[PDB]
Amino acid sequence: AVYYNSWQNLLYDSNGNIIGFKDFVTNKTYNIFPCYAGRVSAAFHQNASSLALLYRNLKCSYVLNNISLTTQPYFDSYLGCVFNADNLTDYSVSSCALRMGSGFCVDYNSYRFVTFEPFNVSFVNDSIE
Amino acid sequence: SVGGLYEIKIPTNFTIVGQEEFIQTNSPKVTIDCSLFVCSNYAACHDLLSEYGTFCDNINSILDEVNGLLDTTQLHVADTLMQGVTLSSNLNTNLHFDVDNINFKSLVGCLGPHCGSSSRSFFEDLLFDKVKLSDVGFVEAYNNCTGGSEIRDLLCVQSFNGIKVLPPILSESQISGYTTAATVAAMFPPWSAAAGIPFSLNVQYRINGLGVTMDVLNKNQKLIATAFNNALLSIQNGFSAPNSALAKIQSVVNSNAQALNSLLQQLFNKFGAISSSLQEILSRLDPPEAQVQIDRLINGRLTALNAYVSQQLSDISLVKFGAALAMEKVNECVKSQSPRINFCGNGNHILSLVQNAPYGLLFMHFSYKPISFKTVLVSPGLCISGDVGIAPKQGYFIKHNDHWMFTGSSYYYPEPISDKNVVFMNTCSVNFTKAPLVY
Amino acid sequence: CTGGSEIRDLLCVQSFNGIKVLPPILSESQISGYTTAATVAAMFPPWSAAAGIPFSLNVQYRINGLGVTMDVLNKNQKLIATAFNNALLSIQNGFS
Amino acid sequence: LSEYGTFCDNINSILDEVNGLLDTTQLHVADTLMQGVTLSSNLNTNLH
Amino acid sequence: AQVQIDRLINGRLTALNAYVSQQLSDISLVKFGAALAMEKVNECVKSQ
Amino acid sequence: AQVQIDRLINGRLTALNAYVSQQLSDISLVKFGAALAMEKVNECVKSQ
Amino acid sequence: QYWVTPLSKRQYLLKFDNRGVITNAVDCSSSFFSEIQCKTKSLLPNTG
Amino acid sequence: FTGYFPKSGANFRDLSLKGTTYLSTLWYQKPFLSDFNNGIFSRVKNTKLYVNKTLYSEFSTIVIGSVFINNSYTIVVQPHNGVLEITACQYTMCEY
Ligand SMILES: CC(=O)N[C@H]1[C@H]([C@H](O)[C@H](O)COC(C)=O)O[C@@](O[C@H](CO)[C@@H](O)[C@@H]2O[C@@](O)(C(=O)O)C[C@H](O)[C@H]2NC(C)=O)(C(=O)O)C[C@@H]1O
Ligand SMILES: *[C@@H]1O[C@H](CO)[C@@H](O[C@@H]2O[C@H](CO)[C@@H](O)[C@H](O)[C@H]2NC(C)=O)[C@H](O)[C@H]1NC(C)=O
Ligand SMILES: *[C@@H]1O[C@H](CO)[C@@H](O[C@@H]2O[C@H](CO)[C@@H](O)[C@H](O)[C@H]2NC(C)=O)[C@H](O)[C@H]1NC(C)=O
Ligand SMILES: *[C@@H]1O[C@H](CO)[C@@H](O[C@@H]2O[C@H](CO)[C@@H](O)[C@H](O)[C@H]2NC(C)=O)[C@H](O)[C@H]1NC(C)=O
Ligand SMILES: *[C@@H]1O[C@H](CO)[C@@H](O)[C@H](O)[C@H]1NC(C)=O
Ligand SMILES: *[C@@H]1O[C@H](CO)[C@@H](O)[C@H](O)[C@H]1NC(C)=O
Ligand SMILES: *[C@@H]1O[C@H](CO)[C@@H](O)[C@H](O)[C@H]1NC(C)=O
Ligand SMILES: *[C@@H]1O[C@H](CO)[C@@H](O)[C@H](O)[C@H]1NC(C)=O
Ligand SMILES: *[C@@H]1O[C@H](CO)[C@@H](O)[C@H](O)[C@H]1NC(C)=O
Repeated sequence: AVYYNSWQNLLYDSNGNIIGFKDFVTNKTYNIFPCYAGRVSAAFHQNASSLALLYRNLKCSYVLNNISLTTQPYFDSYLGCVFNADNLTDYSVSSCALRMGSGFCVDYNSYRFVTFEPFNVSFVNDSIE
Repeated sequence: SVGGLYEIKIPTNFTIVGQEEFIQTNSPKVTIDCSLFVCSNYAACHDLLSEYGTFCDNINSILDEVNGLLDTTQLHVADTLMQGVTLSSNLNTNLHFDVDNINFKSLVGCLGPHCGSSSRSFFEDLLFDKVKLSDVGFVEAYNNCTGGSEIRDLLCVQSFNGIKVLPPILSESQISGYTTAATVAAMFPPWSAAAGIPFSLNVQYRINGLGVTMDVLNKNQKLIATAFNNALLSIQNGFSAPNSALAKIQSVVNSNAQALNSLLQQLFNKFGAISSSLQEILSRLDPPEAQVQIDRLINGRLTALNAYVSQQLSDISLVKFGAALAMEKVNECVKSQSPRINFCGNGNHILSLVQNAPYGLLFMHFSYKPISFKTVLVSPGLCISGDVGIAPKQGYFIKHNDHWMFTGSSYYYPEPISDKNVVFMNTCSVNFTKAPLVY
Repeated sequence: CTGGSEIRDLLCVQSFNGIKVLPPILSESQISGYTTAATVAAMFPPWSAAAGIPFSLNVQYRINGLGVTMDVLNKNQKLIATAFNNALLSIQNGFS
Repeated sequence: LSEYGTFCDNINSILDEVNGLLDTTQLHVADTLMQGVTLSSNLNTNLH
Repeated sequence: AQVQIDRLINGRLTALNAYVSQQLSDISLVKFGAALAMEKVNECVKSQ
Repeated sequence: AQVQIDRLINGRLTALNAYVSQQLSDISLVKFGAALAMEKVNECVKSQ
Repeated sequence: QYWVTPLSKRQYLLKFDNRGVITNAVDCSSSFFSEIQCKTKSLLPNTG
Repeated sequence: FTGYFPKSGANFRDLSLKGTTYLSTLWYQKPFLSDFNNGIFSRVKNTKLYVNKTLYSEFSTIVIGSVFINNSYTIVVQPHNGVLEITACQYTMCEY
């Protein structure tokens, strides 16, 4: 940074929060960012002995390296990292009790991350012309 | 009235005008974590917030019910778009995009699951690229919160404070697929969304029902088709300039961003306490007085959440009303033409079409617009033969070449009087022009 | 509120305490002009708010559509018009 | 009251939005009343 | 005096919040009634 | 005792305002549902 | 030239550029336009 | 931000006085001798003079105090051509 004059050592936002500073000893400048905070979207089925967890908008590398390690299988879905559910987006269901958003569903037999397609066209093989 | 005739301006030429109408059928699904919003990470606040008990359970429950109402509403809108849609498996939108000189290439996206999420029309692409915070926009913005970027996205600050917008249960790509299916259902057999007849014939019969003779319609078919796709092009080009429908779409995103930012600003209100920061209170005071200051912040933040939840309940009630209106417009303007005059936009409504839009549906209403007029003398009825009364059907009686003839009320084309364009009466009403020489 | 009136209007107390009713963007006189225009649009040519036909004929065709033969309906035109204006007078007198 | 922050700004903003909805609604009602209305310039209140 | 004035500020702000919530709810009914009135104009006065 | 009872009164009254605001919203939805039911009676049951 | 003016405890809207320099300022209670600028926290308020 | 700021739209007063030999006794009374109250904001012209084309900076010295007697501290802000000498001392101030 180049905005600190001789008498300045703290950077403030419009709300009065400290968002950056210049160290008085080393003169090195740093930006301050809030630590990650969020929720876990857990999908549960009454017949299951476990949960399907969705860390919304988080990559699985980020969850395992910076939130918590786990032994459950995982994959990067469109909605975020999904734990304890098989990636089966090529499969579809017309009814869904665990709707995760953006046309995605959690289906329990294990849990399956499946596309949600509540409506489809009635097809006929008649000529178009 | 001179004699038994009145002066009326009857159209001598016409065009088709297209009108946009955005109806909001959905809104961003805002979720608050009441515990994380009120108390952040601070154990001294969480201990006190537990003594307010069910206030956070009520905030969470009311927003979960509100989001459930939005999800149910989106499913009802999608069910309405796909209701009765039957398509041929031989339909390939890459080759099949125009019929009877009417072009729907811009209104129709790729059809079938082989495309994946690419089932969005050129019209919908052009309408979605002007709105940053759509469902995919929110997902991409929240994905970037842990990307290590120096940019302080306001959505990232809101989400870290427990304020996050969840994606709708059906993606806007699925809804665009449903609007695409509803649109092609009008262009090809079995025409399941166009009264079971070809689209050009449905447009012709709808224009004829306004009081236009079929003789000019079946000879000006090229002019009608060109006026129709020109009206569609006018609608598409209207989004490149300040537009009321695009402004209405952007108002949904702007009002939501303003409400969420206003809710986040409550975390910086002191509410009469020494500071709005829990860290400053806990670093200045011991538990006997820190609890007093923290209680002031808890009451202020919970009051702000009750106010936001009351505003959200009111806004979602307006969205349910708008979604009910959009479902009614789909059923009574696109899939069919209900006998309601100004329901499907203003003017002489011919037909309507629907396209997906961020948080709603965009309807294109096509109307019969007169270009030039001829002032003529009309008779609303005639007394003929043995005092038998006749009234014109969707038209007027005209003295053309000193002989009584009929013309449609919406297009000047004098044609012979017959049982096809007349309502008979055994007795003629007073003031009906006397014409013993007719029929 | 600024007049030399001895009567304490409750609205003046409310306005001085910050609570005030602002007038609508369109005056009720403008809306009355619009309802007047909508009403005369049914009486005279081109009958733009009466399906493009005279008001009496629109009343007659509307009554015929209920299952009333056109014969008694056009022979009793003055009785129908007097019944219509008597109904309108009854609505006006009902406000008293 | 200045130490309460945005409380009065929120109250003014919500009432301004409510009044904007009432104004927009009145314009829509007026547009609906006047839609498609064509009158002759020969109309006179004192004769017709 | 600050303690007493603070109790009045909290009561008066709570009252304004309650009034604003009621006003939003009532304007929703006004919008519904205006929609019904526009529909009645279009489908009972301008046409049948 | 007055201080402790004032905390309970403010909490109980705040919760009563929240319940009243929720009830107003729910009854507005019931009015919309009843209007739809009257339309269905008139246009599906008594006539088509 | 030695121009002097009295100081007083006043609320000001201070605008800082991308390099931290105060480029513009508004004395909030000086005039009606200054009150609009401070209310909207901007030098050029929207048309309204 | 709330701080010690000038009132916008108020009037600045040019209190600078230049003399050659004579000093008017009226220059040392009201309104020149002004009340301090909370404080003052000064906009000072740097009178850039030249001797043998060499630049020299001059401007009026300001004194801030109460009674200006050696029983009291008087603050003095005085320029010395690029050096701003600021002192606060029990000065025995002159009458003029
Ligand atoms: C506060 C004020 O009003 N200040 C002005 C000052 C006074 O009115 C004057 O001092 C008062 O006097 C009393 C109290 O008796 O007058 C000045 O202007 C003079 C003419 O008015 C100036 O030209 C001088 O003229 C000479 O004839 C002379 O001796 O006055 C010769 C001298 O060499 C020359 N000074 C030079 C060369 O700078 C000045 O300077 O003094 C300009 C100042 O802005
Ligand atoms: C950190 O930055 C400050 C400010 O530039 C440095 O302080 C200056 O140091 C020089 C050399 O001793 C002095 O001539 C200046 O007068 C100092 N300025 C001030 C404001 O104190 C300081 O030396 C730097 N320290 C490091 C470790 O980089
Ligand atoms: C999750 O499953 C889907 C569906 O099988 C994967 O997407 C397919 O990936 C293959 C390559 O391995 C492509 O050829 C297909 O075209 C993709 N299909 C679709 C519908 O996109 C997806 O890659 C899987 N993701 C993970 C992280 O396992
Ligand atoms: C009548 O049928 C013909 C033949 O199917 C149609 O002609 C095609 O029209 C498209 C435009 O929609 C042209 O691009 C093609 O080149 C035409 N093909 C041929 C073989 O002529 C015509 O559109 C139909 N017209 C109507 C009004 O039904
Ligand atoms: C869950 O278990 C019950 C009882 O065995 C059964 O009726 C139901 O069909 C099961 N559903 C699923 C998804 O397994
Ligand atoms: C819609 O999809 C489901 C699941 O693939 C299928 O059972 C159903 O038969 C489909 N609809 C039609 C009309 O065939
Ligand atoms: C359409 O499907 C039916 C039923 O399977 C079959 O009898 C018919 O031959 C098919 N026609 C074509 C053109 O595929
Ligand atoms: C109708 O109007 C268009 C546009 O002005 C014109 O090109 C066309 O020739 C007109 N046709 C008739 C019959 O006047
Ligand atoms: C997300 O981050 C990438 C990489 O910095 C950037 O290209 C993209 O525009 C960002 N999108 C959003 C919505 O923030």
